[PDB]
Amino acid sequence: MTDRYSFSLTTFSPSGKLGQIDYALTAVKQGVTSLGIKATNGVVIATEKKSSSPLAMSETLSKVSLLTPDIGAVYSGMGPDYRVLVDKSRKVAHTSYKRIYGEYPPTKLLVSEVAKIMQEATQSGGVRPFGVSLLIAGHDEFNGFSLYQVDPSGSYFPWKATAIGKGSVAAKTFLEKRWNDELELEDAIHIALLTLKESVEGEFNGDTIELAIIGDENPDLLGYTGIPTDKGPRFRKLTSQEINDRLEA
Amino acid sequence: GTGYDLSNSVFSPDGRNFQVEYAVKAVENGTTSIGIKCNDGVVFAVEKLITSKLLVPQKNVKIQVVDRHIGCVYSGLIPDGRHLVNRGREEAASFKKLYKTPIPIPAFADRLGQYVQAHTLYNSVRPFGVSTIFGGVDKNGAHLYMLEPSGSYWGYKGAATGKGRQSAKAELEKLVDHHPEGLSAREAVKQAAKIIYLAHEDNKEKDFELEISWCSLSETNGLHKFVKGDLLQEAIDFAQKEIN
Amino acid sequence: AGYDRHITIFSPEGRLYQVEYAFKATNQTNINSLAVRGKDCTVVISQKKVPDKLLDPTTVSYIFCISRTIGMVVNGPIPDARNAALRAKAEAAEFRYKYGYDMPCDVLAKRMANLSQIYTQRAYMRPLGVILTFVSVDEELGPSIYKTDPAGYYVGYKATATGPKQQEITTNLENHFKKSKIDHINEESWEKVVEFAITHMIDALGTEFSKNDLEVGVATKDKFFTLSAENIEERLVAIAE
Amino acid sequence: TTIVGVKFNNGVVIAADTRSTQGPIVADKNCAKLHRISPKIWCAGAGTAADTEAVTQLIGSNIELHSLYTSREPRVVSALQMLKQHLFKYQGHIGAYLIVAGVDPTGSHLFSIHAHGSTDVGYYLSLGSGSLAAMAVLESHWKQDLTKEEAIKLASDAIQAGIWNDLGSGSNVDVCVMEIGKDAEYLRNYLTPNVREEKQKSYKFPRGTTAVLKESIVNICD
Amino acid sequence: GSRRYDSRTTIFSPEGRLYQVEYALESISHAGTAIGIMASDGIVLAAERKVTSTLLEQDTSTEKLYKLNDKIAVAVAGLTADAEILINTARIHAQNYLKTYNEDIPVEILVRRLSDIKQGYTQHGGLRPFGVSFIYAGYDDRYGYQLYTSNPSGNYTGWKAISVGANTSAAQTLLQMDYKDDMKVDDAIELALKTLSKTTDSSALTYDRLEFATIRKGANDGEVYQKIFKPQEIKDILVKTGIT
Amino acid sequence: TSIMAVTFKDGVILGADSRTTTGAYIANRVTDKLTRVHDKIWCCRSGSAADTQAIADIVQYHLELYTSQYGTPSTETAASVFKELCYENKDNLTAGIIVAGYDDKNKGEVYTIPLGGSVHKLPYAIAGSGSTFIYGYCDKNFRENMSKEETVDFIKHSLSQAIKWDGSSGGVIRMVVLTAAGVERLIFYPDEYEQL
Amino acid sequence: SDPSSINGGIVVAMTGKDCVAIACDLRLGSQSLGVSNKFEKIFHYGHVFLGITGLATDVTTLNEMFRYKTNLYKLKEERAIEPETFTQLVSSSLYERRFGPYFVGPVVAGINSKSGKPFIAGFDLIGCIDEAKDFIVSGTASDQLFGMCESLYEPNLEPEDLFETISQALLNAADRDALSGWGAVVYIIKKDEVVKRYLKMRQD
Amino acid sequence: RNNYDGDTVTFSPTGRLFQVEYALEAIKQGSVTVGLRSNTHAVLVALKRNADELSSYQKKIIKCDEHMGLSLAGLAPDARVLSNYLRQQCNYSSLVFNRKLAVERAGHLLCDKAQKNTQSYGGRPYGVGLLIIGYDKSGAHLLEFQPSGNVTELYGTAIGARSQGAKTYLERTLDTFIKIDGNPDELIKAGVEAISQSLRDESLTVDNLSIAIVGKDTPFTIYDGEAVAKYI
Ligand SMILES: COc1cc(/C=C/CCCN2CCCN(CCC/C=C/c3cc(OC)c(OC)c(OC)c3)CC2)cc(OC)c1OC
Ligand SMILES: COc1cc(/C=C/CCCN2CCCN(CCC/C=C/c3cc(OC)c(OC)c(OC)c3)CC2)cc(OC)c1OC
Repeated sequence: MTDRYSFSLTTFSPSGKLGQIDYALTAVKQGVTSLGIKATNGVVIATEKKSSSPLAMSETLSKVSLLTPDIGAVYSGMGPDYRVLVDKSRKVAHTSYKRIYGEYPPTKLLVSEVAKIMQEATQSGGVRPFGVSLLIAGHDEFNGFSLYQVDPSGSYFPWKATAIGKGSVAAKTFLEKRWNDELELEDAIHIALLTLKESVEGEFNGDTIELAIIGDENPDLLGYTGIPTDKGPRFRKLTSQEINDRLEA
Repeated sequence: GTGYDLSNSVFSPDGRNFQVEYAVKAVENGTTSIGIKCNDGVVFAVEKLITSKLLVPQKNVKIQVVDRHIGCVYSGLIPDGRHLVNRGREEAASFKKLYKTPIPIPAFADRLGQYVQAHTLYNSVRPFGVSTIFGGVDKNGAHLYMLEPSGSYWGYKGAATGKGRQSAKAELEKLVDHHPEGLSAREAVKQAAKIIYLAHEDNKEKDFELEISWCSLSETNGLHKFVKGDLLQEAIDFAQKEIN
Repeated sequence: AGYDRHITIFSPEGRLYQVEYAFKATNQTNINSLAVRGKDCTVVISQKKVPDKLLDPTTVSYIFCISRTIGMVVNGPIPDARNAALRAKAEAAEFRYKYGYDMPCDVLAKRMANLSQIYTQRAYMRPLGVILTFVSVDEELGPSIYKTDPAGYYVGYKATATGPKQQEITTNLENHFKKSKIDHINEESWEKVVEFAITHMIDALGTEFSKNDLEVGVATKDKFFTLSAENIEERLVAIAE
Repeated sequence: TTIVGVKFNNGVVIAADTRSTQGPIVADKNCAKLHRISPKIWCAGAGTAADTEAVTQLIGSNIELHSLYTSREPRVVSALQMLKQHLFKYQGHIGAYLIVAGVDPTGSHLFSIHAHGSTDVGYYLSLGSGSLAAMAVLESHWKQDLTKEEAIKLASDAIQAGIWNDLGSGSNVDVCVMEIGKDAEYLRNYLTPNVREEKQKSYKFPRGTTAVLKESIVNICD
Repeated sequence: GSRRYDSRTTIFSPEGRLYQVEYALESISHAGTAIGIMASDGIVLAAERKVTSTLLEQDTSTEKLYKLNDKIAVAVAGLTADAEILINTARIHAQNYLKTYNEDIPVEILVRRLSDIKQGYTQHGGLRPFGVSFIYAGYDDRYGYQLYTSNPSGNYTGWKAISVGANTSAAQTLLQMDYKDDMKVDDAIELALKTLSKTTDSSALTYDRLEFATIRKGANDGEVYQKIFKPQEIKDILVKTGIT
Repeated sequence: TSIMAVTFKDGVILGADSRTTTGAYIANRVTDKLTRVHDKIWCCRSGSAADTQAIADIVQYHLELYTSQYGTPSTETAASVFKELCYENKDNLTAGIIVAGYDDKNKGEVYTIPLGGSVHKLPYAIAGSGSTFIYGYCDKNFRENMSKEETVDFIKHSLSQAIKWDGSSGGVIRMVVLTAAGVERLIFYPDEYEQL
Repeated sequence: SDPSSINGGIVVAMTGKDCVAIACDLRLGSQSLGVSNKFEKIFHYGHVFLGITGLATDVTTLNEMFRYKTNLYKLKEERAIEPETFTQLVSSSLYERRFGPYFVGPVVAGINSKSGKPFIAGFDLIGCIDEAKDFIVSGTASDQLFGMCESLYEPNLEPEDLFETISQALLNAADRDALSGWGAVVYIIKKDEVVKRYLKMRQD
Repeated sequence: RNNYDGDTVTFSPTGRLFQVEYALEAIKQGSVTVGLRSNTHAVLVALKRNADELSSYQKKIIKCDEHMGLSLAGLAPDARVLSNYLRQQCNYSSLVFNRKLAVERAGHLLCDKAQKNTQSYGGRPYGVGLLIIGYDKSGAHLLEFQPSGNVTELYGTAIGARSQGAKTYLERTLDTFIKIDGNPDELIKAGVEAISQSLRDESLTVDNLSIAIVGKDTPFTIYDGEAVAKYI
């Protein structure tokens, strides 16, 4: 182990482009579609589980990850970059927030921490950037519900709703048309389901798509009763059944 | 495009590592050396090219011992081979130190194997320009191994490498056929001297000096020892009878 | 063209050539393996080829016993295969020490996948030219097959195969499960689950095997083990009916 | 401080008293000494209270991350191995004395861990300055195959042994029950046998009774 | 070796220019323009957003105006995430100075420090420079109201008015035309709006493409208020100043 | 505490009382001092419980890693990992350990590792605080190649005397039998060994 | 020799109906020698009030440190820190120095701006949290303070009353401690406003 | 164009290390030096090379211990580094084990030390060749060291410019000088002879001649100037 690569691998080109950030974004463009939508009483996040063999068990691979009990992520791009990124993001929510304030971070701050991790990989010695874009959805007490997109550059922005990956321009367009500020969480799941139907080729059921919400508190997911201040996680991933049920619609 | 063969850890588009393959060319340009696994031990022999009458016999020893029970011999870039033995020695000491029992041969093989492999992982180093034939007797009997610059190694009934290696393999293949029951320690040395002699023809324009060593349960108490004096000359004379 | 073809940085199309090229290194052994799940066991079978009469046939293996409960089969050149095993072995012991329980198959896989992915992101290191297939009867999950590649991907398989002739075996198995409607080989005996796996191996590959041509690993409840030539022979007899 | 843990047929219960002391002074007459490591693994602590809190929240956090990473429910045997290896590192300078109880997919568990890093396993355990009173009661009334309700009674009484008989223990009884197929049940002030009696007077002062030199409203907001 | 892959981010061109700094500056010209204008009774910061969608949440958005401290704000042009890391650093430096001296850090000191980190990347490290240019609006008791800018090179300068990013020369010419020292804040507000609508490569200036902040006194306190404008407050001034 | 390991014809048996004490207070009366570091390699622990649990945990880890690389470790090797940890950390350990195990090549083996980090291969080994009282007894009663029943009795009697005299010992007598047949756990209660 | 006893001083906090109060003495001394009569031990960060007793150089350092930290908090979070969150920040900060601690006894008081509920807490010098709902005491007259509080305190006192109560608790307890006194300040705290009064007391 | 010679980490497709081979070239340009041995002694004769006619002739012989020394041909700062490192290894053998380092073992150390410089990025091989003479517990010894890492034991050899003259002269003289036991001056005469078979134009001066002798009851000693006159 003699890492001699202590110089940037992203450098400015004469035009002013960051080559490796662009190519990274290009890898994101090629990845499967995922989307998020914000209602008044929740946020939904959706994506297509594209099975790489029917011999593969797709329940062994969630594409939607819990970060804190009030925050979930979904991505489009390279999987193993997302996997790693989720681990690191769970840990900074502890090391840099939980272990200091006894609370989990608010959506913006965890996002910002994620952004920082990604920014570092577009500047530090001997690394390429990440080739994912994440949509991060969440709730907190003073900010309420939010939904953030974070790009390989480390840049992030809040959305009323948006999509990333293949049919990001189509889906985005479809979302502006159906989005108002009076949407209920149940309406946004419906919209997300539709938006996904477009970019999905083959079978479209509760086994080929993946949905999660940041909604109300689920004390049935807490695991203990006693403290009346702890009400349970607002993140909930949906089952095959709940997806299929909403499909009769 | 092109230039996949300039840096050490680079996969070519067909999934190969050209620098390793180049290192192998340095092995092939080496003198030939072999190992014969008998029924209770292993013999090691090697070709020592006599460039001039100025050399001293038999004072340029190539076979090396690791710990007390392991013989190593190699073909190719020699200083690379010593560097590898050095690492084998530290590794075998470290093993004995902690586990008390002297290192078993497969354990020891893997130690060099992981370390050779390691030099095919970064562009900060080059692979080892040597193939190494080594072995001895552990608690589980006799073991013979050969180790390539890629980190590849396997157990052998007999092994050869370097210049005269294909004559040698044909010779070892023959013995493997006629003796499916086992070669004896004393026979394996005589036979080993023949094969070096035979393999010397790829190099016939220079004179050669012979080296043999054995680790044998019944002939050396499982300790690695060199063939010297009478026993050596007895095997030289056997060789010079079989070439006529 | 470019250096973007020599190290693990993005090409303008957003791809990593070194990753793709490493996937090619996996095949240069021309060894095929499949894995299958029984009721309470898990079987890997891989081709054994000893091209040289001078080799010791007992030393030629691409099945590794990682822990008491985890076996790993490797499609790729042995130097990289051994490097990976050594890690997994080291990584699974440490796990146990730190956390007081045996490392789960899926988890060791997630670990090795993460190490793999860092090689795709850091320039000083090359990926390894191997595809790793992990098997066990997990104490919480039941029989498990988990595979990782040099991209850093990892998946849960109901059955799987790997090698040059991978696609043959794969479709063969896809078809068997399409009729079966169950995600495993409905058999209580691990030796009838080995026989099954040697059978479908035979069809897809269109070839016959002697006892020296296969390698077999079995993973039961709290044991993973490899069959000898003779335990294999015993299956090879019983199949020929 | 008195803390106990009792195994019963389908789970495990831990109990503690609610008294925090600084020397001979009672600083909190209702301290919660039952800590959460994971939702179904709980802890009672005795020793330096900053340490018992510090160590359960740390191992608590690592346990959560391990859980998310392996996608498995946390195991007691893990919180044990992690606690004890942290404690051992610090040669007892981390003065945490701990009874760790929980249910996981392998069953129900009860351990004690000492500041120096030694661990014990049993069906009933106690620690604290009330350790002895409590263990006398447990040695007197324990049997195998306790019902849930029996094991609460037992653990509850043992704490009372320390509340009454030990000067270092006092006030209320906190209990947590974790049963194999159910949510951990946490009973804050399960028992409150120590209510203060009504004062013989009210000590409200007539307003103006305090002598003041200066007033000034304070600027909260910039 | 690995030497071949090094772009050498930190060397001179034969003109004595820093390749990467110039290339970074070229990157910054593609970023939404920001304006700082300093009046007798305060400072104005206006900037146009690169990112626009009807679905972009703007109540909770920020890419241009950041608070460093209660006396100092900064307007950004370039890599948002590159600016984010420099910003954080600068917040810490302001607090470190406060902890040390028990006074709020004077604007220039905070600017020099941040500029000096920037310059460091241009002389050692082999790392790409930060793709960021800042305008700093601030107030201390030595120099009153102040404007400064810094760019990837490490250079900073002081200004009565200035702009960074896209169409800077246009903007630098339009400001230099109509700026006077007697400018009041309500005046400076208008001029910065006027300049942005005459530079924008977009159809017009809507409230949703704008970030806007003012550092003044509250007429009652002799104290320093930093007001960042909400979307509805920005729309107010667009109707007001007559851009509807 | 009182601990011993004795070799016999068919293998080796480890024994121990079950009392750990903090001063005069019996902190634990059902302690398990017989500790598995491998399938057929066990140890008797005495000294600091923390030091001694931690050492065993590390040795368990080492031999497990050994096993996956080089197959089954010798009893002698288990003893070596122990000695190495105890000797090189002699300033910060209070551990006295008897290592015992079974091979088919080697049969039963016993190594004692005392406070030194010295290591000693013995036909039998006593240790712990209760051990002093039975030095004479055991020297008069150990015979080599005893039967399993003989050996279980030799340990029963010795340990009942050690428990009788040493107040640091007591509770139950635990044994672990290591033979080719495998691994057998035995227990003996007060009412049984007291009246011997 | 005892770092928590070189400088002297006390802090008491109290919760009443829709209010909280926090008080401290003004003394700073070196052992027997009275140095300053103006050393206050109650600081605030936004609407969170923190009282510190103990070694004076640490009281100072800790205040500077919590200013620094609550500044970066407001900057990143865009809101003022709440009492419960702060209390956690104090605890984790003191524990950072577990084997070389700051020689102080901190006390937090305030009103949650969202939940409205009054809040007080106390800690030892390494961060263990006293989570009491009635009163928290700290310093060299912490014993006297306990005795006075247990008697004088009744719950749900209106601000005007709670002021009388907390002042009398502080005053008499400081008069039974050689190392405390020389003046006093009381903060009455509500959601709307915070009043600060300096008490008159014997100057010996 | 050669793509395979820009550092030592790179093998050529024929399996060669060009950077090592370019180092060897420095030696072959260095001034000639000759070593030879009987069963009792071992002599180093070296032709020193001046720059101008106003310059000193550069010292080609270095003592490493009382029983061992070398001559250098090539990049001399490197010979300083290697001879220095060998001085230490001799020292260490004497201090720790009270034992004179066997000549054969000095060779091993130099070899392993040279090899490391042929396998790592940023490094560069040694640009010097060495002739090692010593008398240890196994009698007289002569070693030749090349920066490749190769060390070989011989009765005689020469390295540097025109070395082949001496080299062949030694091959014919072999059976003659191998018998010069007990007479150093006869062993040196043979050594100073041989070095003349590499003398193209200039002849041995009392200023360009350098000579070292070691053996049975003779510690390594260096003769230059007046002391060397009697052999020329
Ligand atoms: C030198 O070698 C020896 C050492 C010993 C052992 C001496 C002392 C034993 C160890 N301990 C001493 C006693 C103290 N201890 C603490 C256990 C639990 C503390 C309960 C507790 C009490 C409190 O109030 C005081 C608490 O509130 C602060 C609290 O926190 C919640 C917890 C455990 C450890 C005994 C020996 O034989 C006779 C001996 O041989 C010569
Ligand atoms: C069974 O578990 C336990 C283990 C232990 C701990 C056992 C360790 C004993 C510690 N030592 C006793 C053994 C002996 N010892 C040193 C010997 C003293 C003689 C002084 C001496 C000094 C020298 O230094 C110069 C010598 O060299 C010349 C020398 O010549 C032999 C002798 C010191 C240390 C204690 C227990 O409680 C009672 C216990 O019961 C639960």
